[PDB]
Amino acid sequence: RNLSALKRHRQSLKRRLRNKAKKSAIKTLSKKAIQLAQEGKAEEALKIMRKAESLIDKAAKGSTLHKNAAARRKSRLMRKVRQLLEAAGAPLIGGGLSA
Amino acid sequence: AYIPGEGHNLQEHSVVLIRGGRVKDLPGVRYHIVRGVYDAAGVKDRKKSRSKYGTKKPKEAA
Amino acid sequence: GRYIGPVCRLCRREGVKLYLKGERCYSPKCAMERRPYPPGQHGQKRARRPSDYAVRLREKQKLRRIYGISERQFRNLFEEASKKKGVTGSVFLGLLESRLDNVVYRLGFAVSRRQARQLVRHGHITVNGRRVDLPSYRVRPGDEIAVAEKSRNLELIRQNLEAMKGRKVGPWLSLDVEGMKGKFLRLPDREDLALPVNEQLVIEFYSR
Amino acid sequence: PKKVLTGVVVSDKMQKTVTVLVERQFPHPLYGKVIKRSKKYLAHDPEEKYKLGDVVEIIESRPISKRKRFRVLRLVESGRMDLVEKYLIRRQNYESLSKR
Amino acid sequence: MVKIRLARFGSKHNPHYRIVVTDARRKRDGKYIEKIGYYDPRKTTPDWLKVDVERARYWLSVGAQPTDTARRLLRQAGVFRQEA
RNA sequence: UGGAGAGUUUGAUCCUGGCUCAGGGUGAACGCUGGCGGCGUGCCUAAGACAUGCAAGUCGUGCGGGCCGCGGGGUUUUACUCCGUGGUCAGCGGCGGACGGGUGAGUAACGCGUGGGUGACCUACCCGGAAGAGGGGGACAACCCGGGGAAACUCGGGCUAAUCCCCCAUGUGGACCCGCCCCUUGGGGUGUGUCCAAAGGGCUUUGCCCGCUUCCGGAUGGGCCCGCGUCCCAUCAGCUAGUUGGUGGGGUAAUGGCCCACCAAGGCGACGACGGGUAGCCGGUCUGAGAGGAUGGCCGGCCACAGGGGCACUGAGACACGGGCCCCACUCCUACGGGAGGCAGCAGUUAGGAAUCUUCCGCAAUGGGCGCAAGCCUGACGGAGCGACGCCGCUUGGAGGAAGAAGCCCUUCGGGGUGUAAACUCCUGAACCCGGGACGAAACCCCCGACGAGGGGACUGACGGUACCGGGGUAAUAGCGCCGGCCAACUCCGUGCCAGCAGCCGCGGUAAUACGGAGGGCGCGAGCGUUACCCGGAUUCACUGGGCGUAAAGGGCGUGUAGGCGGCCUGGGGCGUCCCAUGUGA
Ligand SMILES: [Mg+2]
Ligand SMILES: [Mg+2]
Ligand SMILES: [Mg+2]
Ligand SMILES: [Mg+2]
Ligand SMILES: [Mg+2]
Ligand SMILES: [Mg+2]
Ligand SMILES: [Mg+2]
Ligand SMILES: [Mg+2]
Ligand SMILES: [Mg+2]
Ligand SMILES: [Mg+2]
Ligand SMILES: [Mg+2]
Ligand SMILES: [Mg+2]
Ligand SMILES: [Mg+2]
Ligand SMILES: [Mg+2]
Ligand SMILES: [Mg+2]
Ligand SMILES: [Mg+2]
Ligand SMILES: [Mg+2]
Ligand SMILES: [Mg+2]
Ligand SMILES: [Mg+2]
Ligand SMILES: [Mg+2]
Ligand SMILES: [Mg+2]
Ligand SMILES: [Mg+2]
Ligand SMILES: [Mg+2]
Ligand SMILES: [Mg+2]
Ligand SMILES: [Mg+2]
Ligand SMILES: [Mg+2]
Ligand SMILES: [Mg+2]
Ligand SMILES: [Mg+2]
Ligand SMILES: [Mg+2]
Ligand SMILES: [Mg+2]
Ligand SMILES: [Mg+2]
Ligand SMILES: [Mg+2]
Ligand SMILES: [Mg+2]
Ligand SMILES: [Mg+2]
Ligand SMILES: [Mg+2]
Ligand SMILES: [Mg+2]
Ligand SMILES: [Mg+2]
Ligand SMILES: [Mg+2]
Ligand SMILES: [Mg+2]
Ligand SMILES: [Mg+2]
Ligand SMILES: [Mg+2]
Ligand SMILES: [Mg+2]
Ligand SMILES: [Mg+2]
Ligand SMILES: [Mg+2]
Ligand SMILES: [Mg+2]
Ligand SMILES: [Mg+2]
Ligand SMILES: [Mg+2]
Ligand SMILES: [Mg+2]
Ligand SMILES: [Mg+2]
Ligand SMILES: [Mg+2]
Ligand SMILES: [Mg+2]
Ligand SMILES: [Mg+2]
Ligand SMILES: [Mg+2]
Ligand SMILES: [Mg+2]
Ligand SMILES: [Mg+2]
Ligand SMILES: [Mg+2]
Ligand SMILES: [Mg+2]
Ligand SMILES: [Mg+2]
Ligand SMILES: [Mg+2]
Ligand SMILES: [Mg+2]
Ligand SMILES: [Mg+2]
Ligand SMILES: [Mg+2]
Ligand SMILES: [Mg+2]
Ligand SMILES: [Mg+2]
Ligand SMILES: [Mg+2]
Ligand SMILES: [Mg+2]
Ligand SMILES: [Mg+2]
Ligand SMILES: [Mg+2]
Ligand SMILES: [Mg+2]
Ligand SMILES: [Mg+2]
Ligand SMILES: [Mg+2]
Ligand SMILES: [Mg+2]
Ligand SMILES: [Mg+2]
Ligand SMILES: [Mg+2]
Ligand SMILES: [Mg+2]
Ligand SMILES: [Mg+2]
Ligand SMILES: [Mg+2]
Ligand SMILES: [Mg+2]
Ligand SMILES: [Mg+2]
Ligand SMILES: [Mg+2]
Ligand SMILES: [Mg+2]
Ligand SMILES: [Mg+2]
Ligand SMILES: [Mg+2]
Ligand SMILES: [Mg+2]
Ligand SMILES: [Mg+2]
Ligand SMILES: [Mg+2]
Ligand SMILES: [Mg+2]
Ligand SMILES: [Mg+2]
Ligand SMILES: [Mg+2]
Ligand SMILES: [Mg+2]
Ligand SMILES: [Mg+2]
Ligand SMILES: [Mg+2]
Ligand SMILES: [Mg+2]
Ligand SMILES: [Mg+2]
Ligand SMILES: [Mg+2]
Ligand SMILES: [Mg+2]
Ligand SMILES: [Mg+2]
Ligand SMILES: [Mg+2]
Ligand SMILES: [Mg+2]
Ligand SMILES: [Zn+2]
Repeated sequence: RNLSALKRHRQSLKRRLRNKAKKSAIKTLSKKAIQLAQEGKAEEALKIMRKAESLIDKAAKGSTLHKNAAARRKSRLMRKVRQLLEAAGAPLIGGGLSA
Repeated sequence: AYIPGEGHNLQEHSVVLIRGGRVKDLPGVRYHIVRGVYDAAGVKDRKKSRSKYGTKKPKEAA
Repeated sequence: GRYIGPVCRLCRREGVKLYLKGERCYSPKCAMERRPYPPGQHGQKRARRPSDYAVRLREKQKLRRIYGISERQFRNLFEEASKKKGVTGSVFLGLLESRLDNVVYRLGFAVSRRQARQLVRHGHITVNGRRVDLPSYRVRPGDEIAVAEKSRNLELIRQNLEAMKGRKVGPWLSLDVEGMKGKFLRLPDREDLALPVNEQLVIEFYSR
Repeated sequence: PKKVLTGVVVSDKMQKTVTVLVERQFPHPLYGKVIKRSKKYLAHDPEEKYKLGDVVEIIESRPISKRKRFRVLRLVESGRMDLVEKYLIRRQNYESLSKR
Repeated sequence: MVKIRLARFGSKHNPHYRIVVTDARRKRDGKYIEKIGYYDPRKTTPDWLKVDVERARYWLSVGAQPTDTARRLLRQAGVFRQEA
């Protein structure tokens, strides 16, 4: 009785979860780095931000996040984590930052 | 509404069609009735201005 | 369609012969000769002074009744004229005269424009080699109107074509009587025919 | 080109923001008489320098805020509380139009 | 992609296209960016085809894409005949 | 190159002033009448409710399977695979489904129109430019499996390929933080650190082609912002809590009070806020001498909506008419065991209405989607159909034909009229019959050349045997309005303030050019009238272009706020104003 390209929606369902799943990981990881960069642990912090950075762009290639959004994320991120580690912290690694 | 011409066929419950155009003589009336439409019929044995008066053309020969 | 029926009532009414029949409207008795008074029961009665409107009216009809066309086709030409250049009025006659069926009357292929029309309509007439059956054709300079082949003969043409030997056809006209063909040469200036009409009034009329 | 306008300040009462009053002269579409008009603008002063009277210029800019799309250009003629008063009495007189 | 194609004009049974540039998702009589000549597919006139052949290649340069029945009327205008 | 007026207040005059007609226009409708063709045009009302068909699909040159085939791999007893081969049904993946099509409800607003902005931004497919495709793992359908369901089917159980998914790697190149560099509102350059790429399928195979991934351009399409313009009621005069600004955040392709905190107390309005009423805006369109006034229907541009609402997903792109979830209203199916639908798409039905059509043909052409391409889909479109709804073109004949029959009208009974009208005589000949017969179609493809440039060669016409061409060939529908003045066209009879007419002034009271019929006449003609509405006339909202002593109109008189207006001279500025050039004005 109808168009069988309703798949186009059923297709969306996968693309929905798939790109949704990655997207939760992005933030829950992004979570970590922030808390850590606030408690001096600039070591384990920039291990995550380095992981954060990769998590984003890796989805950016695909159809999830795109454009200046990764940039907008990553910016305000290392625009912040570093601006936390100013609380002594000591740049345990430039392993994220062109310090 | 005004009923024009000579005689008609309108009792009470008779469907009609309203035209537009007062009478001037009769105050309050502002509308005419078109003839030969719905339950109001044309003027019988009228030969001249049959465009009004909803009167169809009569046969002249035989 | 066109006017059909009582014509000679119109050489009169307008009160001036307008040569609308064949030879009759040219023979001693053109609906006016015998009775040069308006038609109907009220014919031999003294006219009352016309209105200015009435005066303008009669003048227009006259002209139209001469060329014998619908009021439809007629006024388009007036506005067309009215829109054009300079005199944007008197030019009118030029547009009236460019009518195929009109020309054919002047070219003496026929005698009544009514007779002319039935030819064009029956397509006994050709233009530049083209079977042209449309009495409204605005012909122009150098266009050529000739009898078609299936009709070069025909009793009705010959005598109608023949009797033309006598008069100087219009300045804007030309005719190979033997060759059965004519040429629209030019646009007939107002000069080129003093019609019994005062076209000034037709203008005045149509600007109601 | 970005629009360029010239007007008087009537409000400094916003933080780092001001209100510029712009006039314009032109003839009336039908009656041709040459007439004036006014529009207020909320101008950006990210260093609240400009103040009451500062006859200044402003320039169309990216949306700083709602209602607020003009940055100040430059002072032209500071101290003009005389023009300001016109705006003030006019708004004052409004009270005596209170439909009572 | 943007395109070059046949935009119908004239009348019923009296075709009279207008050769033109627009978006492939515009209407076939919709708004265009630039007209480049006409085409009566009924050869009712000498001037029954015309191109501004410079512009034609210009849009073709930047990335226009004519139709399987628009190139034919541009191939027939030496747009492709590319010298030696 | 463009401008006219008339009727009606009086016994009469001049003036004011209103009512009224003559003009043009319409998506029309209604009455009488109705021949043809063409090109247009057709739910203006219920954005009310819809039966049925159709309107969006495509590729086996992504992948794996079903069956049919396909010949024949080949056989310890009806096949067997083996691809390929087709084609096949779907599933997997890929692109389009966001265009096209409809509608005008909502919307007084940056929606539109026009001119600009973005150092504040995205743009798939197309084009150009720079470099790469190094390798490693896996899931779900399909098939199978049982369960459940009436179906809609549905859950669960089990394998598997790719251009599906993941990872390692590579890095031209890109992104992010800090630096300086230039430039300047987050533009460009670079330094270091850290993150990012992938894909294969087909062969005239050993070479090419269709694709893959990063970057910069181009072009196209946009998002956001700004200035100016955009209806009626002040008998709506005051409005405002995200209200206004700030700071910092959240969010987006990106600005912003867009959202959220916190801080400040601002923001708006007689230049008309706020509220109410109506409306989609424009190019245009109608009228007008113009200035204006009126209008937004078909066509084109943009906005908005897809039963009423809300929401997000996928995606380059939507918050999506023919995609998804939810609520409501409504209608339908059902073994009732429960489920289903969204015409403002094309036709069509109903209801409402004064009123608006075929449930037609074809992708032949144009355009659009997919594909290398054949080819496929296309109610876009190209045609046909219905309606005098409009414009245009054409016919119902032409020449002759009487001092001018008959009949019918008047009549001062002498006559006059209809009237060359008919008859009648010649001529042509709409229709109809026969034959022929299109244009609209040249490319995609094919040959050679490199499938490029090139010549060249080939298929296809729904409309349709249609128009048009030839021959033959028949005198072949006319109606409607008006005839007191304005306003063109007059006489008998009937009627007797009755029956009736009327746009205004007014006609009818036993002699009516005003009623009704008749004869005759005027006016248009497959049309003629009417009604409704817009503009004109109306210089009667008067800017062009008017008035206020007695015709309607000076505030009862002051003082004065805003506002409007401003004397004589010389400078600077050049806002208005004026000129030129240029872009824009589709
Ligand atoms: Mg997305
Ligand atoms: Mg009457
Ligand atoms: Mg002139
Ligand atoms: Mg578009
Ligand atoms: Mg070709
Ligand atoms: Mg004029
Ligand atoms: Mg009086
Ligand atoms: Mg009197
Ligand atoms: Mg008056
Ligand atoms: Mg008057
Ligand atoms: Mg006029
Ligand atoms: Mg009228
Ligand atoms: Mg038609
Ligand atoms: Mg309806
Ligand atoms: Mg209802
Ligand atoms: Mg159904
Ligand atoms: Mg759409
Ligand atoms: Mg659309
Ligand atoms: Mg429709
Ligand atoms: Mg409002
Ligand atoms: Mg308002
Ligand atoms: Mg790899
Ligand atoms: Mg089961
Ligand atoms: Mg399983
Ligand atoms: Mg594998
Ligand atoms: Mg990697
Ligand atoms: Mg930079
Ligand atoms: Mg990839
Ligand atoms: Mg293969
Ligand atoms: Mg777009
Ligand atoms: Mg708050
Ligand atoms: Mg903030
Ligand atoms: Mg911010
Ligand atoms: Mg988005
Ligand atoms: Mg204002
Ligand atoms: Mg007001
Ligand atoms: Mg409202
Ligand atoms: Mg509305
Ligand atoms: Mg307009
Ligand atoms: Mg005009
Ligand atoms: Mg005009
Ligand atoms: Mg105007
Ligand atoms: Mg308007
Ligand atoms: Mg309308
Ligand atoms: Mg419409
Ligand atoms: Mg439109
Ligand atoms: Mg509905
Ligand atoms: Mg959709
Ligand atoms: Mg939706
Ligand atoms: Mg929408
Ligand atoms: Mg639908
Ligand atoms: Mg429909
Ligand atoms: Mg009904
Ligand atoms: Mg219908
Ligand atoms: Mg139609
Ligand atoms: Mg097609
Ligand atoms: Mg095509
Ligand atoms: Mg293709
Ligand atoms: Mg194929
Ligand atoms: Mg189909
Ligand atoms: Mg079809
Ligand atoms: Mg169509
Ligand atoms: Mg017709
Ligand atoms: Mg009718
Ligand atoms: Mg007689
Ligand atoms: Mg007689
Ligand atoms: Mg005769
Ligand atoms: Mg004969
Ligand atoms: Mg044939
Ligand atoms: Mg083809
Ligand atoms: Mg070729
Ligand atoms: Mg060839
Ligand atoms: Mg035939
Ligand atoms: Mg014949
Ligand atoms: Mg006959
Ligand atoms: Mg005869
Ligand atoms: Mg009349
Ligand atoms: Mg008249
Ligand atoms: Mg008269
Ligand atoms: Mg008598
Ligand atoms: Mg009597
Ligand atoms: Mg009498
Ligand atoms: Mg009397
Ligand atoms: Mg009368
Ligand atoms: Mg009478
Ligand atoms: Mg009569
Ligand atoms: Mg008569
Ligand atoms: Mg004035
Ligand atoms: Mg006056
Ligand atoms: Mg005065
Ligand atoms: Mg008085
Ligand atoms: Mg007075
Ligand atoms: Mg006084
Ligand atoms: Mg006073
Ligand atoms: Mg008082
Ligand atoms: Mg003052
Ligand atoms: Mg002054
Ligand atoms: Mg002065
Ligand atoms: Mg200009
Ligand atoms: Zn005569």
